[PDB]
Amino acid sequence: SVEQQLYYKEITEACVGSCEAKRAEALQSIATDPGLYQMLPRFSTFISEGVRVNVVQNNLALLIYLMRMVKALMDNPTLYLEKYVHELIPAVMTCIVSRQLCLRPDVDNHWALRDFAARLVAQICKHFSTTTNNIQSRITKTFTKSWVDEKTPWTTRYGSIAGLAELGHDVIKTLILPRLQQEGERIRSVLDGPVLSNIDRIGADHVQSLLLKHCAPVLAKLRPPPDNQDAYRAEFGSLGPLLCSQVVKARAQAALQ
Amino acid sequence: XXXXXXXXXXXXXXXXYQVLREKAASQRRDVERALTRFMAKTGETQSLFKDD
Repeated sequence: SVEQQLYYKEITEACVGSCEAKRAEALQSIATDPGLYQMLPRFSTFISEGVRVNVVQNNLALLIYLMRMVKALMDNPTLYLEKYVHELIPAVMTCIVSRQLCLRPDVDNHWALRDFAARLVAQICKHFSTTTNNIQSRITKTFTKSWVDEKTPWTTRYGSIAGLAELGHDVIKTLILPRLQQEGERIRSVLDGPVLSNIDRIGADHVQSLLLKHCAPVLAKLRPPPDNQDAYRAEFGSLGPLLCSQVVKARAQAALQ
Repeated sequence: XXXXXXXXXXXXXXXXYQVLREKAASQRRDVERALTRFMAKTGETQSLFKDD
C-alpha cells in the first residue's frame, strides 16, 4: 500500500539524519515493534547496500548508525530473522574488514566500536547456530584465514582478534593460544624498529590491549597464578607480568561477589 | 520404501482466506498504530486529557 513506503522513508531519514533524540527514539521503535516484517527484505537490502556505499565513502557515523540498526533488529522477540541472516552476515563483517581508508586515531577508536559490532556478531552466533551446522564454522574459518596469514593489515587482524574475542571462552583458549607468541613477535617486529608508521603502531598497541584484557581470564582459569615471570616466559615475555596483574584483577573481580 | 524410494517436500500450506485477510488487516492496523505513536510522540502535541 502507501503507509509501507511512508514508514520506510521516515525510518531511513531517521537512519541517515543525525537528530539524536529521533535516533534513539527510532532505535527503541525498531526494538519495540510487534509484527514489523515484510519490510525486513527492503530493510536488510538497504542495510547491505548502505554498508557497501559507506565502505566506499568511509563515513564512520553512518556505519555506527547501521550497526545500531542491526542491534535494533536483534532486540525484537518477534522477528524470525533466519532466512535473511545471509544478508546481515556480509553487511556486518564487511564493516570488520575495510582497508584503513579513513583518518587514523579516533577512527581507531571507531574500530573498537566495530569490536562492539563484533559483539553483535557474537549475538548472531548465539541466536542463529541452529542451521545444519554452518554459521559458526563459516565465521571461524573466515576469522582463521584472516588471523593466520601474513599480508594482513591491522584492520583485518584487529577485527579477527576482536571477533574471536567476542565468540567466547574456548575460542580464546584453543585458537588464539598457539600462535599468540608468534603474533607477539610480529608486534615486537613492529616495536623497537621503525618509527614513522604510527597507524600501524597505535593499531598494534590496542591490538595488545585486546589480547591482554581479553586473554587474561582464560589464562587465569587454566594457568595457576604463581610464577609471573615464568608465565611471561611461557607466553613470550611481553604479556607478563601484565598478564599476571590482569589475572589478579580478574581474581579480585571474581572474589568481589 | 524407507531405503529405496524417495519423495518430495513442500512443507508450507495454510490456505485460509478469511484468516489471511484478517492477518493483512491486522498488519495494516499495526502499521497505522505504529506510525500514529511515532509522529504522536515526535512532533507538536496537544492531548485529550492533561498530559496523555
